[PDB]
Amino acid sequence: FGIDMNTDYTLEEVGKQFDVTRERIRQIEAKALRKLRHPSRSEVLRSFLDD
Amino acid sequence: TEFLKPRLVDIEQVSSTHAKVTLEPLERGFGHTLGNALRRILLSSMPGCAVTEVEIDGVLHEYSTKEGVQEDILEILLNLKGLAVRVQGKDEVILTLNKSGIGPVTAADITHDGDVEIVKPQHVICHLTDENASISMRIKVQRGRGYVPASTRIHSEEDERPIGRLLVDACYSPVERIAYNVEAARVEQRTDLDKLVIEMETNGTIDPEEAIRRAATILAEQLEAFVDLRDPILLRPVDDLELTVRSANCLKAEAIHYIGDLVQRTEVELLKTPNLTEIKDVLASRGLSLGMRLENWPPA
Amino acid sequence: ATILAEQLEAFVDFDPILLRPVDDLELVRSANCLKAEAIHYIGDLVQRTEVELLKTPNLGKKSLTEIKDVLASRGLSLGMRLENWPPASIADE
Amino acid sequence: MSHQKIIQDLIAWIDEHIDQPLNIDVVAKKSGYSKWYLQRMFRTVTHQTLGDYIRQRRLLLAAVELRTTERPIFDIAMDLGYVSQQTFSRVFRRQFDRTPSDYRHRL
Repeated sequence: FGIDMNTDYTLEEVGKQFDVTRERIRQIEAKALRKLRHPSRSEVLRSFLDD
Repeated sequence: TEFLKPRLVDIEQVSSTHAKVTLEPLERGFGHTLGNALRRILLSSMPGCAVTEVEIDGVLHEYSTKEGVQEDILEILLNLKGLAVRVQGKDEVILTLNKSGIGPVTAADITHDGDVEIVKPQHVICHLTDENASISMRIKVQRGRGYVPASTRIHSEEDERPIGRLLVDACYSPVERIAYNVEAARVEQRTDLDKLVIEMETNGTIDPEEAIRRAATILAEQLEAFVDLRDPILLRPVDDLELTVRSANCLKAEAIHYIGDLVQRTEVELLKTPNLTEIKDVLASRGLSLGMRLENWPPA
Repeated sequence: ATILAEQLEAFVDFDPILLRPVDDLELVRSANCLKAEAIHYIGDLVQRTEVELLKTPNLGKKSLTEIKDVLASRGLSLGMRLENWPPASIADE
Repeated sequence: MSHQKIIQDLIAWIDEHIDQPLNIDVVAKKSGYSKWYLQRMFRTVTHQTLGDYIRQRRLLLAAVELRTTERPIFDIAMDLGYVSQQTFSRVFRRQFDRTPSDYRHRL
């Protein structure tokens, strides 16, 4: 997503250095949501969603 | 001591607007005590019934004009402040008014109620001029003391009224203007004794006898300060635990909404579902257990 | 201010040893006979009912003087939900 | 729970309510056992009598409660296990070869 550094990436561009998986690395993100959607912990970021 | 307690004596009621009340006995200086201290109380805190919310059909706002009426519409609301109406029991009465043809809509054009006593029905409210002029208003009458403007009601109530409800400020205070004097009262052995006349002039709606009976009621209660006095866990839902994908496939198959609904069941009431050590690991950490019975649930 | 008013009368006319097992509370017949029902502490003592916890073969009709007098000073009830009872430490003697 | 723990609690049970009119049958309600299971297990460990055990110390604590205070003997019978003084003095002469009256006079 381009956080904390400069070069925006692709899903393959993570795989050059880390791991060349394609749809588990696509499913990383899907449960990256399901562990971080959580709108009572993310209520602080829901005060950002009503911007 | 040689004190002397007063009596209410005289109601020399000169008019329905103009009155006089004598008072005796009073000692030296206590004329200026009870001639003055009523007057400041009397001019403010008398509860009366006064017009608040005049509303006409077919007139959107106070800056509109209606035909067949000779007057501008804000001015008619300024006419409707001067209304003396004696209401007895309740605090809210919705009068209604109709008229047709040429002829001034005066204060004698209301469909009256039982505890409603208009004092002054001869007062002019309007002047209809056309033949097809037929005004119709839906006035709220209230009962209060003190002063309320229009803008005070606005912020204090966020609830939104329908359009066309044209307000008028609340001139409640049904006293107009008083004066008083200090003369001598003729009691034989105490020749210093002094009398007090309190002329009261106001509008209607008030018997001037009860005006002071309530006025001492105001004062004699503010001396009573002087004659005496010198679980968050329970409401926490299901997804906070980062719980296992197999058992969240089961707790959503066992139809439990809150954790208070889960401990409403016991550990036995979970074992029949396919696909206990995990809950015995995590409940012992953050201050929970299983097997705990809840009553007076739910509290919404 | 009385006298002005008398003129008007014709005109108005957590605890530290509660984090501590039953062997260290200055008592001894309320200590040795609770841990043999898998309650080694005051914790499940307050939820469980004294018609069965006393019916187990370690307590009985004289233990209520050493539970209800505890629940007088500590306020807990019969069946109560505990806010944060267990730490990481579990031990015995 | 093994059985050597229970007699450790059974002797942690007894020495606190001796001034009470206590008996074996209330121990069996508190220990949950029957009235007969107390008396078999005391012989594997102590090889003495547990029926007379709660009766031995009502002499031994009346060997200091009479010795220190000015209490007469005829209230010791009604509370500490008996009905009259003619039996309380006899158990002493089998235990420690003495009469109760000349037990205090020996400084």
